[PDB]
Amino acid sequence: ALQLTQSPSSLSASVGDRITITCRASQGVTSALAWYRQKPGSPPQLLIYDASSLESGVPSRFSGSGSGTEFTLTISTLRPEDFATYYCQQLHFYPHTFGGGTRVDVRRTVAAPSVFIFPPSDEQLKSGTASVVCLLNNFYPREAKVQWKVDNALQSGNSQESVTEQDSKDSTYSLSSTLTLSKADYEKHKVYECEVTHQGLSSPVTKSFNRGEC
Amino acid sequence: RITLKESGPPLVKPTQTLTLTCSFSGFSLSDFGVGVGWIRQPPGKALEWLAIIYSDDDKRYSPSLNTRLTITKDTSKNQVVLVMTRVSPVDTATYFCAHRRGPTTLFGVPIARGPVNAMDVWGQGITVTISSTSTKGPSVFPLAPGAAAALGCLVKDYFPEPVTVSWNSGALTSGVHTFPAVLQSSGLYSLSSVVTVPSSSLQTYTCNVNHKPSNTKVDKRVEPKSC
Amino acid sequence: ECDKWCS
Repeated sequence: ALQLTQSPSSLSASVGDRITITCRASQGVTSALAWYRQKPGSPPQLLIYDASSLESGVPSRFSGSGSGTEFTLTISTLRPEDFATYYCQQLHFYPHTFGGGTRVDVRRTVAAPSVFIFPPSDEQLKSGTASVVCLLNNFYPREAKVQWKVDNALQSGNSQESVTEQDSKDSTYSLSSTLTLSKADYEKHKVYECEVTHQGLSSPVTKSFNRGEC
Repeated sequence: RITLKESGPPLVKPTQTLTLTCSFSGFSLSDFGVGVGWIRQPPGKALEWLAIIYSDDDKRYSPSLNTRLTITKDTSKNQVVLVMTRVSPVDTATYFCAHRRGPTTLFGVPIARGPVNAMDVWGQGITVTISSTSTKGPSVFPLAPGAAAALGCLVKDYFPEPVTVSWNSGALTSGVHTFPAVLQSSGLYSLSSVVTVPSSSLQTYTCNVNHKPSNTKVDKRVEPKSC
Repeated sequence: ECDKWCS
């Protein structure tokens, strides 16, 4: 079906800035496009309907323009409540698609993550499972990539990660990634590595340990 | 003033049928051209359109979910119901219903269609978790180690959410990061809580974990191993 | 197909 691509997917800014988010459709949607702002924990809120009409009760710093395949939302003077995720929605064709969203967060200086790797506890091992956790602490911007390697084999499909919300004092994020293996598989290898790529790191940093080394 | 609110079960098991109700006030589903739609949002993901129904009773569904969705209205009760069959874990999401305006009319004559291009009022959303797990308390394991040191606790295999974690009975707050739990393929949640301290403080560190649902409290003191 | 309010 019809594709709606938002740009950028993520954007950093400060109070008082002017930002503009754009949304492009794969086929023309005339003026049937709406913009929403969604704050964490709340439902999306309508800002602009029919590509450019200002929704009632919505502050005038919000503006929408465009028609056909290209639309833009601009917030002229960013206020603290605007740090949020914005979505565009097309209503010309069924299904009524939403774009992928664009996260707007507090800009601050690039900060590389402090990385730490934790081996599984002997207590967990006795239960038959092995969790290897990697921590990326206080970094910025939000995008980071974690790659698990076991005896140099690239791992895939056996890890999960979660990211904290932007810190209200730091403006940094932290990320936890868990590699999970059976105790048996765990025992069949030695070098457990967490490889981290991030804008603040000149090149990828790797933190690792050799299993059973005492 | 238009308001909508979603209701239904917070927990549902795979293969089961999920029935969600949207009760609203401020408009009638008999008003001209009005619509009520459903949109969902898996945790951390984008909004996904599901279906919509209008007062003249036309219905439309997401093509990807068409076979599992039924939307219906009960005009006299001011409710719209969405029934999803055969749910699976990927259906865990927050589900929202929303109002869609019909064209503006002048002396009962449609003169403006621009107002239909948006879903203008939304309900708070209802969180639905799809898992075959029964209530279960977490196993708590230690996570042990600019020149900052890190340690923590891995709160593993519990259900359902939530769990609370604090450090040193609430006295340790700076440098603490408790991550959002991930729903494992097993249907149980898992989360880590860590804390960063000056590589010298290694002071004592104990995580206090509490999963109300299963009556499971655990305090786990964590230290820099090696005996 | 086209939205309800096309044409």
